[PDB]
Amino acid sequence: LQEMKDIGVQADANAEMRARERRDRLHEALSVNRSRVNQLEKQIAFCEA
Repeated sequence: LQEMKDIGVQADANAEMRARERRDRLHEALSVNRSRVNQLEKQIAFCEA
């Protein structure tokens, strides 16, 4: 219990599932946005070349 107080995280079950869901969809959205950026950058390099 002292360890719990030390870590000091509420870690509610609802909170945990919700948190993992949001952060995971954030991860994938990040990846997609970066992929889009990469594609546009490649097209632009193509135009220059």
